[PDB]
Amino acid sequence: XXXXXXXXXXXXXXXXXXXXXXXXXXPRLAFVGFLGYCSGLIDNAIRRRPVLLAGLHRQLLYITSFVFVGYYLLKRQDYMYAVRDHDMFSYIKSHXXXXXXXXXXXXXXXXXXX
Amino acid sequence: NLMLALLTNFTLATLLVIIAFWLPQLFSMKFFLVAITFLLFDLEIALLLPLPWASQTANLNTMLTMALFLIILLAVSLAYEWTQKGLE
Amino acid sequence: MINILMLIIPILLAVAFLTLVERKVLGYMQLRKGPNVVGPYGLLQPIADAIKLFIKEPLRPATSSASMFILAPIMALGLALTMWIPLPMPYPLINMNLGVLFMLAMSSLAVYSILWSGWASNSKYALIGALRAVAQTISYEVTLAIILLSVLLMSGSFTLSTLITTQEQMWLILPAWPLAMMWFISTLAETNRAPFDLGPFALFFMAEYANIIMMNIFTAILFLGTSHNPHMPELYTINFTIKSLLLTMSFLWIRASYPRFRYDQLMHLLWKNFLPLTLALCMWHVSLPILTSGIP
Amino acid sequence: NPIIFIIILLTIMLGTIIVMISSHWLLVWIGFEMNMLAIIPIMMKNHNPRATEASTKYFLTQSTASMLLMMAVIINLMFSGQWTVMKLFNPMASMLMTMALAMKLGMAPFHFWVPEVTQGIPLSSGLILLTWQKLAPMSVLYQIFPSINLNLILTLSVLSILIGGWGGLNQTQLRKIMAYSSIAHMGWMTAVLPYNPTMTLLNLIIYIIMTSTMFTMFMANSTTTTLSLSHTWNKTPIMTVLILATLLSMGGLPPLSGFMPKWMIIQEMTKNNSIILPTFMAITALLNLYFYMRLTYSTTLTMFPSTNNMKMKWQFPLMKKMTFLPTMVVLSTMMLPLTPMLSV
Amino acid sequence: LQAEKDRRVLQMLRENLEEEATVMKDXXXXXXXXXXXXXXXXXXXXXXXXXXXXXXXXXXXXXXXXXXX
Amino acid sequence: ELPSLEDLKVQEVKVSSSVLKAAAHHYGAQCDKPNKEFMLCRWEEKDPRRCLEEGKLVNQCALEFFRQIKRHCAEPFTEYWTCIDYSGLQLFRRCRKQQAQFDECVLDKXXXXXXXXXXXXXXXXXXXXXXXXXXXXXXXXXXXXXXXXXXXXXXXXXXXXXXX
Amino acid sequence: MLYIVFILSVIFVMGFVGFSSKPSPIYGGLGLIVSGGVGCGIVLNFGGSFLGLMVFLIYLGGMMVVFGYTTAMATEQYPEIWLSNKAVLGAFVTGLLMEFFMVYYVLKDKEVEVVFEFNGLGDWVIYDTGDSGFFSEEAMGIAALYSYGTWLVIVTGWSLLIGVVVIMEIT
Amino acid sequence: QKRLGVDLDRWMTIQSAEQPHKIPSRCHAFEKEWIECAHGIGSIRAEKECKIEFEDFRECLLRQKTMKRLHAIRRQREKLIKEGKYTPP
Amino acid sequence: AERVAAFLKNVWAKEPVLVASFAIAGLAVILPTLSPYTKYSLMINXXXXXXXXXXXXXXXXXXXXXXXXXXXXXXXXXXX
Amino acid sequence: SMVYMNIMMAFTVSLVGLLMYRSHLMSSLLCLEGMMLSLFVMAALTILNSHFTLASMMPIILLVFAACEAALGLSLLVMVSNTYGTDYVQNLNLL
Repeated sequence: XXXXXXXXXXXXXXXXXXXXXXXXXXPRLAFVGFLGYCSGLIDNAIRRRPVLLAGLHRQLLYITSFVFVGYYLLKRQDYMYAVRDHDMFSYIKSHXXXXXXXXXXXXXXXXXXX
Repeated sequence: NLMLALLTNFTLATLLVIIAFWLPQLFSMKFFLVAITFLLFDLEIALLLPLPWASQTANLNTMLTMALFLIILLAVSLAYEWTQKGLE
Repeated sequence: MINILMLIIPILLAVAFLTLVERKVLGYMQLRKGPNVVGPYGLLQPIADAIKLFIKEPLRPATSSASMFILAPIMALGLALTMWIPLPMPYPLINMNLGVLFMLAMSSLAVYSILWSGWASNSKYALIGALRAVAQTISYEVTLAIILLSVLLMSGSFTLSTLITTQEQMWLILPAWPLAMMWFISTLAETNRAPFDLGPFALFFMAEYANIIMMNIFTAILFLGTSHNPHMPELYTINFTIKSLLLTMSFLWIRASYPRFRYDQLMHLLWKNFLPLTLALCMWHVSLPILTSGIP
Repeated sequence: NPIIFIIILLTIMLGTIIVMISSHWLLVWIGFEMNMLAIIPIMMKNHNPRATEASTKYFLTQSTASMLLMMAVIINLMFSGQWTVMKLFNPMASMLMTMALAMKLGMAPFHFWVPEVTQGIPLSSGLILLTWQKLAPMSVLYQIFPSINLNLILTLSVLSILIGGWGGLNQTQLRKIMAYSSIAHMGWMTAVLPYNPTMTLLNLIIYIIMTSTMFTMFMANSTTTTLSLSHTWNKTPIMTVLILATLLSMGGLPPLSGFMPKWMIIQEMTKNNSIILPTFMAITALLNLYFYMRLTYSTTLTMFPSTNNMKMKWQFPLMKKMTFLPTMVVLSTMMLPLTPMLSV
Repeated sequence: LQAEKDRRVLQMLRENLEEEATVMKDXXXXXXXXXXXXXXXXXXXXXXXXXXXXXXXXXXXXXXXXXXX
Repeated sequence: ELPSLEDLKVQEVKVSSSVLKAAAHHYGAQCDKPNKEFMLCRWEEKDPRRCLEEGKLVNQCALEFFRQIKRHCAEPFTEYWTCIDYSGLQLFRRCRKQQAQFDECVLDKXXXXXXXXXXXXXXXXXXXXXXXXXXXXXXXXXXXXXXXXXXXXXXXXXXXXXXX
Repeated sequence: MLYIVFILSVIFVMGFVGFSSKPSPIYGGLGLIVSGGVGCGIVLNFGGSFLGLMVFLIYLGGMMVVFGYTTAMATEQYPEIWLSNKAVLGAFVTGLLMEFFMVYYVLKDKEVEVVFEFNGLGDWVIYDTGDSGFFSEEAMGIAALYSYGTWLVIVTGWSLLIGVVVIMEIT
Repeated sequence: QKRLGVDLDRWMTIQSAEQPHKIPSRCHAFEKEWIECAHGIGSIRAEKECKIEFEDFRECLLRQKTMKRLHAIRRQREKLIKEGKYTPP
Repeated sequence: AERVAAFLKNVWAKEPVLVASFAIAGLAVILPTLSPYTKYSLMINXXXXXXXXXXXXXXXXXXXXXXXXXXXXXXXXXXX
Repeated sequence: SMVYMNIMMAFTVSLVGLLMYRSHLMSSLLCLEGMMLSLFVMAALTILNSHFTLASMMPIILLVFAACEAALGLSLLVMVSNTYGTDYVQNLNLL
């Protein structure tokens, strides 16, 4: 859902629903953490400094900033996908007539030659 | 009538021109900065115009902080006019 | 509706008979005798100036651009005479829903009278001096709006009839002591030729001197009053005219006594010096009805 | 321009907040005018004969545009009554409203000012502001995306990539190429508005970051293709790798972050049974790539721009986020698959 | 306030008699359930109407800002 | 529309000319029960077609008020009426000296009562008439409240996108 | 005699023709005094004591007076007759005929329109307002207040601070 | 709004609100109907249930339904030239 | 004093009108907060009715009586 | 309804005036004033006839901002006459 109906408008993270549990040491977090390290490699390409890998130790600021913002950004990702599924399952339960079930068949299909 | 009152003054004013007309037979761009500041101040005056006619039903404590606020910024605009305006 | 003609014809006579006052009262200031030969005390001269300029005096225009030059005196005389309508007096002719807003509006449109005259001349020589004359009027209209509001915020709405009723025991000169000093100076900016100076040319005299009486009357409403008396219209009519005449003497006082302030230093008296002073008093006049109960 | 320049820049920042947090139709008109009075001084700055022409062209094409918006505001008083920025209600009001928004975002019949205004800025800092100003009227379109007739919104999207895809071909001025890169990307902006409101704002997140990285790479002064040509051999060679990476992402290419908006634009459109329109979007996207392809030949090829004058001293520009944001602009394909939901 | 509403009923009754006199033969206008689709609250109505006949009374009643006696 | 009868309500409406009614504020104190009940009916039910019966009593009580002043102490009432119309719209200014002649004659009767300050909104109900609470204009709630379920989502397995 | 506002609306358009046409900024400037002053009557007739006079104070006695300076500062070229110029007279005659042809259709009540809305007569229904309010009457009778709209006061003050600072920096 | 206001409120935008004085709007009787109908999410998004209440609200501001009605009466009164016509006022 | 006593007599000597622009406008902000008189003016502004007062139905109500003069509600009588 | 029919026609004339140019540049800024003048009449009448009380302040705010564009854009006009001889739409260098 795009427009809020049950969720509170303008939230820092969620706060209305907190129970979901965020991912711990996820493969998704590692890629954002890799980009934080990658940003601390190409910064020495702009301002000409000796060695991209073994240069200035202000790289720790670049890794942490990508992790801290990324953790909050992925927390919203797990939240928004949950709400999207929650409203989907509630739509089937309340209406029932919109959904139809079919199982087990013996229907003929056209066979291809050559 | 307001329409009858206004038109009588103009029609008598036009008649005085014809008397003299028919009867006898035989650069610097520094001025612009003054003109602009007139317009920008008068709009702050336009916002400060309702004060004697507005303050009758509304709460005074909510208005007091907001009424002075426009005049303060009207002085800040004049404070920017002190940091070299020119020879004018 | 006959009263409109009883507020143009005696008013045009008042602008005419000013020529006596403007050089006899000004005369005794300069120890010279004014009008004396023409009439018994020179009373025949004001009407004699009308016969001289209107009928016999011909025209020699610089270019005459179709509609203009023969349109600027209509705007000059028309706006000066329409200012008499919203005036409270003992009783006003067709009283407006809001009084002083009509007064400030027709004075701000009276700037055009000196604007179209600058466009009438084809030469660049005249228009630079013409725009300088606009600057004398346009700048002082900023403060004129501020000092008006401070008097209104003390007591009464925009209606001019309510301004007479609020002055029952004491004048508004005493509570508005620095503001009353401002109206003596700010009014002189509108082509009075006392702090600064720049056929159809004769018609401008009939319009410019008309505004002088207009500012004298308008100061005698905002600051003077003494008594109202609705039952007796006789007592108010005589007492109002004497108060206005005393302010007319002060208008001719500045013209004789004091030299011109320079155009550059006119923008040092105002803007640099007056605008911080007027707004500080405006700040004071916002707090006054809140500090002590004073709402119409 | 001392301390007060930051205050002038702050009023553009605060101006968009008025547009962002709004319920009244006259409040956004105030919000647009907060930008009008605050961009013009930065458009001038040094005062140039080219700057005077650009600022007047920027004013007249945009002030008249916002005046058309105020008509639609007043029709919302004549019809439907209420002063709310929820729905447009009247079809008569929407015709003047969408065209007023097209004067700032749609661009297909209102592009004319862009290549002259963007070129007319004497400074690199003014180039960022025009790519940041486009955020403001997008907030309006996100509020009133229903009721507005789709027949004359999608024409503003289809034609814009056509004129954007041809309008950069005969241009050597570096500011002019980026001016038509706006119109080309604005077609993708005015296409997701009828088909699912989400990812339309993420299109801005990809675009604004990608464009802000571009002009900050041009902090080492360059205004033409030949002036950006002398950069690999005479100037910093490692810097041109990041210019290459950002330009490749500007066009639709999968291993880069710039392909990730182009995913959902077609995906949400195909869900609404439309195939003939997204096909035309993909073919015209090739024309966009060609400008960046020729501009990557200043970074890849030799091109012989050696010159007698050589720089030895180290360059120190402003560079606010010219190190953190290009890393997101080069690679975010694996980083942002589920991030579509996070924005809206 | 009662004097306002007493006049509004009397002005409508004169309008109802004029509608019955004018519409008789060709037009199929019955004038029932009023102009409103809801027909439960009923607004001012005679603010715009106020009887079409006699212009001398209509000009003084509508215009108040003009002249202003 | 269904309009009221041609006979309507109140025979011979209003006493005489204006300002006369504005001169006496004693109309607030004496005869208030018909005025307040009409006021209570009209704000609850906005239609003039329903609460016209209470308005019939208002105009009838209006004649009862003016007749009492015309019978006893008519000389101070006529002199006060000439004072208020000679001036513009002062109402109480420059007429307070002639107001002293008024009320003093009325004080002999039980009719005299001063307003002093303000009404401060008085609440009184006795007649009620059908109570009247819900009428307004609306007929239906329209589709009622929208269906919304709350259970709290657990985790939701697998993302919708191609990359998972 | 019957109409009050409808006559003033014709003069309003009459002054506006010298804007689509190009009669120089001198004669074109004169149009805003004619259309503005008559335009106040359109506002004033339905009410609005304060708002009706604001056009005289700002639009007429402030806006166009500053425009009086700029005509002398830039492009003066000594004022010329707006009849001798080519295409100017053609734009003026076509401008009036778009509105004056509609004036002929006002007779017999109904008039043809490009818009879907019908015009009819509307003489007594032109105002479409009852007495209602008495003491402190009219919606425009208390038009402006600093209360409730506190946010609007701050931004207007902020925008007027920008104008003074910016225009000083350009010159 | 793309970003909503929290805690502090700065609105007074919609029709039928806490007015400056005690004086109410001209269409306030019809204004209340549109607010009470579209307070739920599934009413204006559907735009089928509130069709009757909106048309009565549209009748208040424009007065188009009353204008066409008064047009027919005024034309027929003009049509009765040299014929029987009602006159009392 | 380095700024209190030093930058006072110089301000009175050079540009003397600028003293009044800060003193009068400054005290215009200070006075309406500290002085105990502003609270009285707010009460009379709310007490004076602009429109007619509404009548409520009586069903167990305190400090509410008839239109005649009686001890009910607030009713302002502050200072004569 | 009836009064709105004329001022909407007056709005279209002022709209074309913005879009029309012959030599002079001053007409556009004069038309910007006229456009805001025509919008001022349209806004006032809708609030005055159909009462709002709170919303009657909105055209007063609109009156202030109308002058802001007609001064800050008007200031740019003088800058053209400093670089060039006189203001002309015909006199432009940008391509």
